[PDB]
Amino acid sequence: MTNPVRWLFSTNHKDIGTLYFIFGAIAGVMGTCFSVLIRMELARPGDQILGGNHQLYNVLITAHAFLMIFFMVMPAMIGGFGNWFVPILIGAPDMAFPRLNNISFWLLPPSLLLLLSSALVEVGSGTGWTVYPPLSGITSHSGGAVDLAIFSLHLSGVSSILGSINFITTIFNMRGPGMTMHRSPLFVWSVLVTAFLLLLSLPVLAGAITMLLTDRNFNTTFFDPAGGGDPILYQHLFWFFGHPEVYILILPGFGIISHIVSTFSGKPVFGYLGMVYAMISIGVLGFLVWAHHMFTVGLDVDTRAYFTAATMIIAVPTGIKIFSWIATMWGGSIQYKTPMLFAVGFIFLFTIGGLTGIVLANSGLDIALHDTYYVVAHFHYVLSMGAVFALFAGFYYWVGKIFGRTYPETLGQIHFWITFFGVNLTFFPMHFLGLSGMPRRIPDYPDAYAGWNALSSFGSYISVVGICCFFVVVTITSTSGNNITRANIPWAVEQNSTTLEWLVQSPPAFHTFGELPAIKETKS
Amino acid sequence: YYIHAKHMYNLDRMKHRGLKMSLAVFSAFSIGVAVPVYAVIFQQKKT
Amino acid sequence: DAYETAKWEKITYLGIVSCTGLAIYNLSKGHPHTEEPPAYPYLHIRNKEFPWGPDGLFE
Amino acid sequence: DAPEPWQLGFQDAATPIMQGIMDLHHDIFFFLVQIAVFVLWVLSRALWCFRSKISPIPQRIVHGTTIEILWTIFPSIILMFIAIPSFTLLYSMDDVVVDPAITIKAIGHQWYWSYEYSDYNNSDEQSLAFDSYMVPEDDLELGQLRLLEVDNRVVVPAKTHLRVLITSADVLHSWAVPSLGVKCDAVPGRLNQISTFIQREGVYYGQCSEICGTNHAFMPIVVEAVSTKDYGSWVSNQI
Amino acid sequence: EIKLETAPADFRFPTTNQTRHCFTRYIEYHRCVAAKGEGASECDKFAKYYRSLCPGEWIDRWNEQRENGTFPGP
Amino acid sequence: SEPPFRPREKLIEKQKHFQSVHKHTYLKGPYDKITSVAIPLALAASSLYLIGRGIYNMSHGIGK
Amino acid sequence: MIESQRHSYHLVDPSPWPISGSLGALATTVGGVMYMHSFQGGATLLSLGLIFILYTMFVWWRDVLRESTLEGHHTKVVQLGLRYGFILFIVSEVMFLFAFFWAFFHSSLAPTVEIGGIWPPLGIWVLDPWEIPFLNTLILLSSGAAVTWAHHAILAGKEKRAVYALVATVLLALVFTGFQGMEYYQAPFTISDSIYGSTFFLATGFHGFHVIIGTLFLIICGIRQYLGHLTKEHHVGFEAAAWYWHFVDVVWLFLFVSIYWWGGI
Amino acid sequence: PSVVKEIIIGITLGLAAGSVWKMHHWNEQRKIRTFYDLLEKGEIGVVVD
Amino acid sequence: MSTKYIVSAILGSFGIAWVCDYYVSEKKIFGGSTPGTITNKEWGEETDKKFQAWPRTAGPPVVVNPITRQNFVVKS
Ligand code: HEA
Ligand code: HEA
Ligand SMILES: [Cu+2]
Ligand SMILES: [Mg+2]
Repeated sequence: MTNPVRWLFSTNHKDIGTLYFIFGAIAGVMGTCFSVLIRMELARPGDQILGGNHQLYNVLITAHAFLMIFFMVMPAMIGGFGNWFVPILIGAPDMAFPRLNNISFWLLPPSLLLLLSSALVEVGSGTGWTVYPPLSGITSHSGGAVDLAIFSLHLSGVSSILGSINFITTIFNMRGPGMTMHRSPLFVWSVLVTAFLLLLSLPVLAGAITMLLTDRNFNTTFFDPAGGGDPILYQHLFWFFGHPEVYILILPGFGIISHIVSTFSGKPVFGYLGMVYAMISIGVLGFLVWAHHMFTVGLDVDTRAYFTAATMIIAVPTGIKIFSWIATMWGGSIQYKTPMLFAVGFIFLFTIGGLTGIVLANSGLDIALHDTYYVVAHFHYVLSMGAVFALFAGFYYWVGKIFGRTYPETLGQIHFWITFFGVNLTFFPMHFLGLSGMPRRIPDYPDAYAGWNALSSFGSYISVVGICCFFVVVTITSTSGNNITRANIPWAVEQNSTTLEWLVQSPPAFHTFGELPAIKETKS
Repeated sequence: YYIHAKHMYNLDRMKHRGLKMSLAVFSAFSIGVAVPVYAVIFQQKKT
Repeated sequence: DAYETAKWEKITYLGIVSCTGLAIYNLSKGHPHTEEPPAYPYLHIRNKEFPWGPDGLFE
Repeated sequence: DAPEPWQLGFQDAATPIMQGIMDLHHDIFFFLVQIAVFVLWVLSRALWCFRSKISPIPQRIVHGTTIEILWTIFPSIILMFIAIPSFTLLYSMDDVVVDPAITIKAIGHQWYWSYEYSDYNNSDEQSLAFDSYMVPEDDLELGQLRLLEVDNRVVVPAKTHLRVLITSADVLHSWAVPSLGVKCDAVPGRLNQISTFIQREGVYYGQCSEICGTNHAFMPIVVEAVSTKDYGSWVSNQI
Repeated sequence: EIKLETAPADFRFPTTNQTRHCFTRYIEYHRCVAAKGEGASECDKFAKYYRSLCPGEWIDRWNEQRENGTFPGP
Repeated sequence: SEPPFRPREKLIEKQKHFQSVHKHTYLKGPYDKITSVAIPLALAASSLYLIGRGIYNMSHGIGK
Repeated sequence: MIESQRHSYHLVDPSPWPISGSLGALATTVGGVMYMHSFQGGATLLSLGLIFILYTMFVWWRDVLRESTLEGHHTKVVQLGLRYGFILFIVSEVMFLFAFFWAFFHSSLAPTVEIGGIWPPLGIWVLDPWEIPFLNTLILLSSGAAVTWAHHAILAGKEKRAVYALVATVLLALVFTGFQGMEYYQAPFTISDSIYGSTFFLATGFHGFHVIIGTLFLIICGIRQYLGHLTKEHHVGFEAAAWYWHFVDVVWLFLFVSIYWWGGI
Repeated sequence: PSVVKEIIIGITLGLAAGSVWKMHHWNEQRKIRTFYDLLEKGEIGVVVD
Repeated sequence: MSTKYIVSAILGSFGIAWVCDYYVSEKKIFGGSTPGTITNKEWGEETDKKFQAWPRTAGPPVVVNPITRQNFVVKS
């Protein structure tokens, strides 16, 4: 009974972080199973394993997208790493508003159950990741699957709003003594900025899908063509959510990568104020462009010109950040452990994804490339590579800390290499097919495109091997009979650390602080 | 209880910890790769 | 200290007096409805019948 | 014009729009391959010359000046250079100085298209209207493609202007033929205008690019560009 | 022998809403039919224009609505 | 200056009572025994059963 | 004691109200779907989940009040943090109603060809924007003035007139919701009408729901002030109520202006 | 280690790669231009028979 | 140290992925089908000979991909 109290009831931001990590792992495995099913269906032209029922294929793509874009990265960046390492790192006791922390995390699993039951009811939700109105209308679906999915989005959105309020008030109020705002590390800063984006944008998505719900069931005419109310309204609202949504899946990745590079280069982050201001500007300019996702729908020329300019301007600060990271490796005394491997892979593959994004940002190029696998390659590199590789880097770097044990090194490097090779083979032919011109979200393709989709299908199985290796790593870590040392790892042994969280204990005791840190603050 | 413990987890103590963690991770993987397959199996079991 | 409380007390009392007068004005109006409009296509649509189908809520 | 096995890059062009698209993508790719190779080179040289066995001393520099402003400014002029052509393409593609010569409505029904070259009829009821169904698997001759061949294709005179009014009747759709470089959305309420002008004869294939219900990707589009005399003969024969 | 001509490029609508172009042409033709009626030349001009522009389903639905007396707009 | 309609020593007695027990926050008081072990518990049990039955019926398309 | 804890922040003790509230939310959502589509268990499940959420929210606020009033765990810093959190919540609600206003405006600046290219659609008898809606604005304005009067009652050390001001405000808010109900019943057009009726009713309904929740917040603060739980120096519940009510009044002002004045023009 | 030398050599390699790609693009553009030039004023037609 | 192990494991991973691919899409241990357009093995033949002269509804046969295939008629 004491263990169920300690888990289902306790506030204890560290324990909520552990629960978030477990949920993130489960959701990730579910999403990868959906991805493998998609790849199995698309391996060869014709009906491969679905044997018809392209409706089920559309359901599969929708469920995969939701599972990994809402239940894998967000519960791992914000809930996973945020909950744990915001108050420990900032130098504070247990987080502000602990009950909000607990309610957000325990809201998530019912949202998962809603999403699966939406994929399971009478026929399914074959409407894509971005639920568009007329297809999700009651004339064309009439199931209830879309209702269940919309409520899933409501629960996830409410949970993330609660978490965002938690993090904003904690950073603004719950800091230590003497610690000015410009001494909180970049992980804390990225979590602050991403929490502001999550607080401001997400309610618009809630309004848009509430409006879709009352269009379906309670028989309004917001997105019914007869009576005004064009679907362009829903496109505008959902994407005004959508782009702040995608500059949230990567900002905690940026923070973690900055920390990893800083701790591996023997030197702190070059151009600290540059990093901070660039990240704030990315947050701000994530809002001023939202229709660069709908160039081919019929906006006038001036809006297209403006959104082109806005996407270029949002491209600049990421360049400042990447060049700053390259600079803060010019010092020396690097050491190629697995977190450094994954940070380096993050930087390289995110560079590739960002350049493709620039290619896509123009108007005419988006006219030619809208809804083709060029876009799929763009956001699979960016999102998958960036977010997931930052996730793995953080996971190694701080499983040095959570459980108290340490992974075996050869298996860590083996997993990095397997996953890198597989997931970089399986997504570049997407670029080539998108240039050729195949439309996105199709179960069958003309015979011409069958050349590469056999090769890309060869890439998913390598990534499955990589994930299985990763779980072998996690189990051998949780049963490794050899605790944290100096020969194994040189991080936690530091008697002097740039970040506060390495000089505490193997796991934090229960309050993470017998007594709060101080700051000398000279010039008496 | 272990609020007043030197380590929040103190994972070493439990009974050999090996079978327990192995089953834990394997059941996590089973729940991760069972429901997604089961949804497709049920949909084909339907019309 | 208390002058502010007195002043907002006075203006809230003024507000409720004016509001009660205006309520007396608005009530006692018969409110006779005009004729129903011709059934334009965009009026009285039924995409999916209500659970309490035949007539909308509040009717 | 048609998709090719093991193909790299765009298909062939039959529209000044598509020429502009190819040129713009090539300029963008030139600038961005420069960017990517430079970044990869600097990252590699930073990782390799400081690899824990040459420089075991961190060297401790944290504040930088007159180089931060340099990588803030130089990407800006790079963006200016790669946004000079895009704006020119937009504002030279929008203008339609010439009058369109025909008008081809393309109503995007649920899982099949329809067309009406309505500008030939003396009455109000429209003549020359048909449906564009995908040919099933067993209804093919030995040559045609799979799920991309259509009954009663779109016919269009070549080397003369067009104006296609995309719209839908059931749900969202998109008229998308890549060889012409034409992609636009048919939203059930609006009537989007596309002005195109083919330059050579032959057939061009394309598909739907938007999630319609279940037979998505089985809702293809075929446009023939034929000589004006033959187009006249065909229309007079179809009336 | 065929005509090979259609509606011109109107200065008022440089955007991509020939939905407005459709409605405008329809209203002008019916303003003809109401006021002039015997301006057969100019009003056949307007008729040819909206026939070229408006899709058949829209034209038929609007004609039936106009007969029924439930045609929104002028 | 007027205390609001209570002696304010009843509140002090209640403060003494609450600070003079050795339990968690949500179990203090005799009211909370009944409340926070019977009402939410049975209520959540019934909610869980109805949720399960509803998901089952919706998935199987029975009991319209 | 603080001298052993060494920091003035708040450390709460475990409570199952997070998980219980989440279960209530799942009950409410599945009941909502099962009532939206005709099913046997729909209405009862939806009602049960809704009362579950109400109950968990009640015990949660009861627990917070119990801690902070009798245990005395609130120090100055957590007192400030509560204000921070509630301002953030108000910002979120502002963005939500902004999304709704955007829906209205995008549907009403350039009306489509299919409602005549005009606004309001022909055959929708717009309310005179001056008979009932003006009275509702006056009622909410007087309610805001009364809330300010209550705040200056609490601050000035006069802790008796605070209940008088709060009860006056609750009466005005009830009058407002009654007149909104009368407007709904006497509406010359329903929700299933054109985009005009649809957006009007959705926006106005959510505004009225926010009025209900703000009113009940004010009722809670009134009961607390009658019981003596609030003091001149240490009161956050009342400050939250005042800010929320000012939010509701401002949203109503924007709503009245845009919809009732412009839409009828 | 010389920072300016490394940045100079990086810019030079970037320009070399861009020049190679631009030569490719120029050859492709010339092919398209000569094809259409002939298609108007040359033996080349497009219909087989 | 471990480059032997890492490279060996990468090659083993490629082997396992190949085996799974061969069982799941070449022999279909999970039920499925193959198009009639690929098993005939003479369809591509006619597809290429038809890129030489693609049939048309109104007019003589006409070519496709004229540039990227360098196939086109002469003076006539
Ligand atoms: C989180 C984002 C994310 C991720 C990671 C992935 C991962 C993958 N995706 Fe997904 N995908 C999307 C988001 C994502 N996808 C979105 C948004 C769409 C759009 C849907 C639509 O357009 O409607 C899409 C669509 C999409 C399609 C097109 C569907 C269609 O066109 O019909 C395809 C095609 O194969 C595809 C393939 C893959 C593959 C092979 C992977 C592989 O990379 C599998 C992932 C591999 C991993 C390495 C990640 C798993 C990691 C773990 C499980 C460990 C977790 C660790 C802890 C948390 C501790 N994706
Ligand atoms: C995951 C987060 C993420 C990130 C970081 C980005 C990055 C960018 N994206 Fe991405 N995008 C998505 C998420 C993301 N995107 C998603 C999910 C989709 C699919 C949506 C859908 O299904 O419809 C999509 C698709 C998408 C589209 C097409 C949508 C459609 O037409 O189909 C566009 C075009 O406007 C676009 C724009 C951009 C731009 C301009 C950037 C830029 O910010 C990229 C910036 C990065 C750099 C450019 C690299 C670093 C810069 C340098 C090293 C300096 C040198 C560079 C210059 C010279 C400036 N994105
Ligand atoms: Cu975007
Ligand atoms: Mg599109």
